[PDB]
Amino acid sequence: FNPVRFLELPIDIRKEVYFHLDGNFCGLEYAFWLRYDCLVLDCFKVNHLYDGTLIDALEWTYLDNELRLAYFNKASMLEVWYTFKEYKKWVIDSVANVSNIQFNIDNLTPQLVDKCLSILEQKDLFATIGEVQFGSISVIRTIRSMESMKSLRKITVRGEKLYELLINFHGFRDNPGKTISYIVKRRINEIRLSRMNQISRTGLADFTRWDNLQKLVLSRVAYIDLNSIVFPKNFKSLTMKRVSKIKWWNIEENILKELKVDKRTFKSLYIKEDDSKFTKFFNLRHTRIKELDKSEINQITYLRCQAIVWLSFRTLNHIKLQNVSEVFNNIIVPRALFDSKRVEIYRCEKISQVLVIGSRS
Amino acid sequence: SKEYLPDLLLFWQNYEYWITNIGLYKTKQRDLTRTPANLDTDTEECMFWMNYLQKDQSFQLMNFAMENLGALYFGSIGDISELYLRVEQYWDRRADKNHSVDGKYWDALIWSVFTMCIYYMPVEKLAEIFSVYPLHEYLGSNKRLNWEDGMQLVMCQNFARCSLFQLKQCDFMAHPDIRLVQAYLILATTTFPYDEPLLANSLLTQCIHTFKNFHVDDFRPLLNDDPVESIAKVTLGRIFYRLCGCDYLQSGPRKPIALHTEVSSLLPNVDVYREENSTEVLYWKIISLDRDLDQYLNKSSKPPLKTLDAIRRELDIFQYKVDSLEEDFRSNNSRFQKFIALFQISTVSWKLFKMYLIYYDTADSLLKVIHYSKVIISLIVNNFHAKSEFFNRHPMVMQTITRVVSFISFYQIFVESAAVKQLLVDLTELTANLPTIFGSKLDKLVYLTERLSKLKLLWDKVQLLDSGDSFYHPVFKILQNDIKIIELKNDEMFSLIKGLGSLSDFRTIVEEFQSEYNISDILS
Amino acid sequence: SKEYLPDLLLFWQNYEYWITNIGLYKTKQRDLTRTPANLDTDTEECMFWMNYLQKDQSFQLMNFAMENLGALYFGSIGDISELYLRVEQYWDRRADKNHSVDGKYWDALIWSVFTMCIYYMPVEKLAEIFSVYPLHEYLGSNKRLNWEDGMQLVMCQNFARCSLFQLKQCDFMAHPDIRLVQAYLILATTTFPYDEPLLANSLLTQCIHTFKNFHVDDFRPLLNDDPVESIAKVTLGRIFYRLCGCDYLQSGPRKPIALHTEVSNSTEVLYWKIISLDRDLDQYLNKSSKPPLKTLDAIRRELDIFQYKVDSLEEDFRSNNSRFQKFIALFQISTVSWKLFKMYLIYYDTADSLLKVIHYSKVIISLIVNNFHAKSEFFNRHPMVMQTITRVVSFISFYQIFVESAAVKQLLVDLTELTANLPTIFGSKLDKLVYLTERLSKLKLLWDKVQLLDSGDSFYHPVFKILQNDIKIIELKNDEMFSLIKGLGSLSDFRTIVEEFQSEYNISDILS
Amino acid sequence: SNVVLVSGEGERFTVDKKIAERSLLLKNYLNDMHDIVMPVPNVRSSVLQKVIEWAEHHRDSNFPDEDDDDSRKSAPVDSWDREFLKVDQEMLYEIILAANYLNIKPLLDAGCKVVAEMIRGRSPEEIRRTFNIVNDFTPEEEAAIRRENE
Repeated sequence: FNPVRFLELPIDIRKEVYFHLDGNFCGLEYAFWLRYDCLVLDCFKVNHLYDGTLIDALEWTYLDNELRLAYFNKASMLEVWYTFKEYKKWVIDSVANVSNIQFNIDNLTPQLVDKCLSILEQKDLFATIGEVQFGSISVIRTIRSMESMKSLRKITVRGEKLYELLINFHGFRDNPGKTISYIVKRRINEIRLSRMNQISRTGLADFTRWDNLQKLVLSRVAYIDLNSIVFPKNFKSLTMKRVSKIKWWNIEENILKELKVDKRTFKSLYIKEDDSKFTKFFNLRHTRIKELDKSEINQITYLRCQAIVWLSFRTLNHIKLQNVSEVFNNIIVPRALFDSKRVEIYRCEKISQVLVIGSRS
Repeated sequence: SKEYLPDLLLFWQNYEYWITNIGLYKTKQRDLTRTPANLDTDTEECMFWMNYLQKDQSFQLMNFAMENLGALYFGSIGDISELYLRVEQYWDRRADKNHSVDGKYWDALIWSVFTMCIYYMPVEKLAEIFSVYPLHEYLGSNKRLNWEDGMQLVMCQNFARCSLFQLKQCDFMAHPDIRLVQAYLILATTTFPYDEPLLANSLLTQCIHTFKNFHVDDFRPLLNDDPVESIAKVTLGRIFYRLCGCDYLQSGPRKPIALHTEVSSLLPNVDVYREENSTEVLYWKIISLDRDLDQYLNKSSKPPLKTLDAIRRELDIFQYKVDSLEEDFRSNNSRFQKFIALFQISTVSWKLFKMYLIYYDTADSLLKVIHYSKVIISLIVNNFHAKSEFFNRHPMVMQTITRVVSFISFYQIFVESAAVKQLLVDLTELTANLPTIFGSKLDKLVYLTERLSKLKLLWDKVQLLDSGDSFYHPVFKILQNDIKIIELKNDEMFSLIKGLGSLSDFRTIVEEFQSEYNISDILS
Repeated sequence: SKEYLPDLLLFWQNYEYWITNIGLYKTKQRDLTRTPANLDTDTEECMFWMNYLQKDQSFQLMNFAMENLGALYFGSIGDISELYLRVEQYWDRRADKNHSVDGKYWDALIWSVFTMCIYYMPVEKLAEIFSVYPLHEYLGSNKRLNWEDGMQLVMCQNFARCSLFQLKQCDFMAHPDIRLVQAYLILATTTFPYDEPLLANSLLTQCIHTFKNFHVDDFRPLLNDDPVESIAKVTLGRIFYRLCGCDYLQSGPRKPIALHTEVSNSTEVLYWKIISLDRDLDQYLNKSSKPPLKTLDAIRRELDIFQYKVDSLEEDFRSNNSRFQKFIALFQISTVSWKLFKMYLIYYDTADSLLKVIHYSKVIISLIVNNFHAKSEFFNRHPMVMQTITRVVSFISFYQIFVESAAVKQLLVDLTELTANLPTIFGSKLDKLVYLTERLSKLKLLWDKVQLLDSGDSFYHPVFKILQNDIKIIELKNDEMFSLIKGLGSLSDFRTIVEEFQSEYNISDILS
Repeated sequence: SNVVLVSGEGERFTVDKKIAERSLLLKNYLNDMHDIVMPVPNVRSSVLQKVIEWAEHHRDSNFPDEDDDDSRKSAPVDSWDREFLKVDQEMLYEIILAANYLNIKPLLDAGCKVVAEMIRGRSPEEIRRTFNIVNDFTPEEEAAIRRENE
C-alpha cells in the first residue's frame, strides 16, 4: 500500500474512500503510532473541511491528568486523542475556528465531569462545543453550566427517565436549577432521542416550549403516536430510525369524514394510475403508491382534500424512515413532499400501502 | 513556476460578477443633462404602433401563441382560450371614446401577449403575416432592411413600449391591480429587462408592491373558502413564483428591494417545498439552485463542499424529473417546456462544475466543464433545424453562453490544452450562429471574447516578473482595472452631486492595451 | 357587574387603529369598472392650470416661503435662496419647445415648493395675489364661492397634480434621481398623503427605491473624503431621517415596503427623535400585546429630557420661522406626552392618569387657541394638529360615552367648539370628523336610553355590537381579494335597534 | 438500438442502451430530444472494458438507493465484485476515477470499500510507524516523538 500516491489522489474520491472507513481505522491496538499517521490527519483535515459530515465524535475527556480531545469507535473504543493546541495547529494547516465538538455525559465519570467543566471553564474558552449528550448529580452540574455555553445547537436525550423531566412541557414546576434556563432553549436547533420505548405516555408529547427546531431524530423507540404529538412554529424536519409498530396521523379518517363515503368504497376510490412515470425511480418494489382518481372527484373538492392533508401536517419538509416494520393507520402523504425526493422511506418491505395526494402535472 | 493559477481562478469570480453579469446587461450610462425629456409622452409613437396592427394579424399571433408558446404564459395568465373574448372586447371597445381602468388593464395585458408573440415568431411566418413596408414609410430608416436584417426587434421593443404606455394611461400607481404583474411576466420573457434595466427595475418594484398589497402568504387554500377564492389563490401562487424567478434574473447593485423571501433548498418566510410542483415552481427551483451557486461571486468567502454536493444531488433529482415529465409531444408545447428545463439544468450543472474547478480543483473538474459545455453546444445546435429555430430565442441562451465563452476564453489565456482549444473553436462557431434578435448585446459578447483572445497574445510576448511575495504582469493590471472601471461606473455618488451639488514598460504596456481595447465598449 | 371598562379600553386600541387612522385617512373606495381612465393623462388639465400661474405671483410665493415656512423645507431642500436661481432658470426656459430631464426635475421641485406655499398661506394675502374668477370659468362651479369655501384646497390639489404630471414627463420610473425624494417630501407637508393615499404610497415606494439606489448607510464624514462628499452625506442623512418620519406618517395595510431600519443640524435630529418616540408609543395599536412598565417609564424619562430640550430651545419674534419651529416642536412633544398618558390610562389603570390626560389635552387646546389670533393663524394648518385633534376628540368622546365626569364634559365641549373652528383647508376630513363625533354622541344617547344586559358570562348591548361591526366593515373594505378576483377573470328587538342605528348612522360615510 | 462509448486511446466500444442506462450519464446525455456516441476522455480502453463488463454483470441487480447513507455503511461486499476488482493498485484507482467520471455510484462504492479494506488492515507498527509525507512536522517535533517512543 502506497500512502504517497493516495495523497496526491484528489479530494472527493478520497472522501468516498474514508466514507466507508469511518470508525475502523485498524481492523489489539498500538495507539502510539496510530495517531501520527498521515491518513488519520487526512481524515480529520477533510472532516473539518466539509462541515463535520464524517465521524464527528470529538469528545472532551480528562485523561492522564489532562483535558484532551478524543475520538471513540462505533463500539466506544478509543481511536485517537489530541491536545487542543495540536488539533488547532493542524486545523490551521487544513484551512491555511472550531465550533462543533460533542460532549458526552454517559461516557464519563462525574468526579471528572466536575473537573472537566471547571478547568475547561476557567482555563481559556468554555466554548467551541456544539452537542450536549444527556442520558443525577452530573446532569445538574451540566445544567448549571449551559447558561454560559455560547454556541450549542444540539441536545440528545436517552431513555424515558431523563426525557419527561427535561424536554416535555407537562411539568411547569418550581425548580429553576433543575431544568433549562430559557436562554439555552433559544438556540436549540436540533434534538435527537434514543433508547426509549414511548414518547407520549404518562401525559402528552408537546414541544411547544422549544422554539427554533429545524430537525428532530427519533431513534430506537418502541411505540410512538403522531396523533398525540404537536409541533412548534417553524418546524422543518422529521427523521425516524428503527422503530416498532407506530401510529400515523388521522388524515384518512378525515377524508372519510369529509366525502361521507365508506371504507370499502374508498378502497375502490384510490386509483393506482400514475405509478410508472417517476415512482419507478424510487426503487420501492414493496409499497405500490396510490392516488385519487381525477374523474371520480371535482376540482374544488380535490383542493379541499389537499387542505385536509396539510392540517396536522403544517410545516414539514422531509420525513425520513428506516425500517419501521409496521404502520397502523393508513399512510396518506402529500405529493408536494413526495414528488420531490423529500418523503424518503428506505428499507420497508413490511409496509405495503402508501397513498399520495396531489397533482403530478 | 506555475502557481499563479489558483489566485487567478479566484479572481475570475470577481471578474465574472462585474464584467459578464453586471457591466454587460445591468449597467446603463445615464446623463440627466443630455437625455431628451418625454414631451412626446409616447403618444404619437404608440398611437402609430397601436393602429398599425389589424384584427386578422392579431388573431394569427394569438393562434401562434396558442399552439406553440404555452409553457411561458400558462402559469402567468392561465388558459388563453379565455383571452379570445378579451381580444374581441378590445376590438369592439376600440371605437369607444370613454374607457374604464379595467378595460385598459386587459388591453395592456393583451398588448404584452402580442409583444411576446412578435418576439418568438420565426422570420418566415412573420414575413408572411406582417409587412415590412409601412414601418420604413414611418420610421425613416433605410428602405432595404427586412425582418431578418434587424427590424423585428424594433417592432418588439415598440410593442413593449406601447404596453407600458397603456399602463401609463391607467394611472397604474393610483390603482394597484394584478394585470400589471401578469403583463410584466409577459414582458420579462423578451429582452425588455436587458434593454431598459432601470425601467424594468422600477416596474418590478411596482410589481413587488402590487403583490405584497394582497397580503397573501400561503397559497394552499383552506376549507372555509369560496371555490373562486381557492382558484384565485392557486393562480396567485403561480404568478408569485414566476415573479420570484423574473425577480432574481435582474438582481445587482441597482435592485435593492428584494422579493427573495423564498428559502433555498436545504441551506425565509416562504419555504418552497410546500407547493404542488407545476411548471412555474419547477422553474423557480432551478433558478434557486442557480442563485445558491452565484451568490459567492463577489463575496470573499469560499463555498462549502457540503452545499455543492447537495446541489449535485438535487441537480440529479430534478434532472430525472425532467425525464419523467411525461406529456404529449404532438402538441409540442411540452417540447419547448422540455427544452427550457433541460437547458436550465445543464446551465446549473455547468456552473457547479466551474465552481468545482475554481474553488477546490477536484477530480476531472475541467473535463466535466468541457463535457457540459459540449452538452450545451448539442442542445443549441440541435435546434438549428427547421420549425424550431426560435427555441434559441429564449433569453437564457444569451446568459449561459456569455458565462461559457468568457470562461473558456480566460482559461485559454493561462493554461494551454488540447480539448480546451477545440471547445473554444466550437464556442466561436456557436456564437455567430446564435439568432440575431439579441442584436447589439450579441455583438458586445463577441467583442469581449475577441478582447480576451488578444489578452492571450500579451501573455505570451511578455515575461512574468517576480518579487518573491507577489507576481507582476500587465495582464493582471488590465484585468484589475476592468473591475475598477466598471465598479466606478456603478457609483451613484456623482449622480447625487449632479442632483444637489455644485460640481517602466509595465505602465506603458497597460496604458497601450487599455487605450486600444477599452472595456467601456461593453457598457449599455 | 362593571367589568366592561378595561376590556373596552383595550378595544379602543383596535378602534383607534382602524377607524380613526385607517378608515378616515388611509382608505379609498375604488371601483375599476366605473373609474374613467384618463386617456388625456391630465394634459388638458395641467396645461391650463400651469398657464394660470404668473411670474411675480410665484416670486411672492417664494418670498412668503422664505419669510415664514423655514422649519418645513429645511429638512428637505435646506435653504430656499439657493433655489431662486432654479426658479429663474425655469421662468427663462419656460418659453422653449424642447426640454431636458434635469430641468424637469428642478421644475417638479419648485412646483412642489409652490404647493407648500399655497397650502400654508393665510387667506388675505392669497386673495390679494390670486383671482377667483378664472377658477370658476374653468371648473364651471358657482361664481359666489370664495377661498374659505374650499377653492384654496382645490388649487393646492391641482398644483400637486401638476407637480406629479411634471414627474410623469420625466419618466421618473426609468431615471431615478434625488430630486424626486425632495419634491415628494415638500408634497408630504400638506394633506396630499390624504387626498390620494395609495398614489402617495406608490410615490413613497419610488422614493425608497431612489434612496437605496445610492447605497449610503452611514452618514459620518471621514478624513480622506472630499468635503463635498461629506456635505452631501450630511444632507442625505437629513433627507433620510425626515423620509423616515414621512414614511411613518403613511403606514398601514396598503403600504408594506417600509424604510424603518433605524431604532431608538440639531433640529432635524430632535424632530426624528420625537417621531421615533411616537413610533415606539403607537406600535401597540394593532397588536394584541401590551407594553411593559419599564418601557413606558423609559419613554417618560426621555420625554422629560426632550421636554427640557424644548425648554432649552429659543424663540424669536421678528423671525417668525423660529416661532413656527417652536410651535411644531412643542406641539409634537405635547402630542407624544398625551399619547403616553393615554396609554397609562388604558393599559395599567395607574392613579394620576386621567388628570394628566385632561392636563395635556388642555395644553393642546391652549397651543391651538394661542394661534387663533392674528399673524399666526396658519400654524393650525399642519397635518399633525388634524391627526392629534382627531385622536383627542375621538378618545374623549369614547370616554364620555362610558364614564361621566364634569371636567371631562367641559373638556368635550371645548374640543367640540374647537373642532368646528379648525380651518377649511382640511375640508372633507374635517366634515367627516364632525360626523364621527356626532355619531359617537348619538351612540352615547343610545347607551343612555338602553339597559345594559348580561347572560351570565359576557355582556350584551347594542353599542358594543355597533362598535364591533364598524371595525368588521372597515376591515372588509380594506381587502383586495375582490379586486384580485375581478382581475383574474370576470367571474329580536336587540337586532332591530342595531340594524336601525346602522341604517340611520352609517359607517361608510367617513370613507373616501 | 446500440450505444457507442469512446475511450481515451480511441477504441470505440458498443453496448446496448438499456445496458448503458447503468451509467447516470448516458441516461442524461441521450435524453436530449427524441425527434448515440458518447466520448469518455482520459480513460484507457482496458479500464473502460472492465467497467463495461461490470455493467454487463449487474443488469438485473437491486442496488439500495442514491441517498441511503446507512446502507452504504452496512456494507454488502459482493462476491463477484470482490473477485472482479482484485487487480493492482493503479488499475483499481483508474477504475474508481472512471466510475466517478461516469457518475456510477455502485461501482464507486465497491471500489472505495476495497480501498477501505486495504487501508484498514495496514501493517501495525511497520507502515503505521513510518509517516512519510512529512509536512507541518518540525525536526524538533519529530525528534520529540522519537524520544517519547522510548
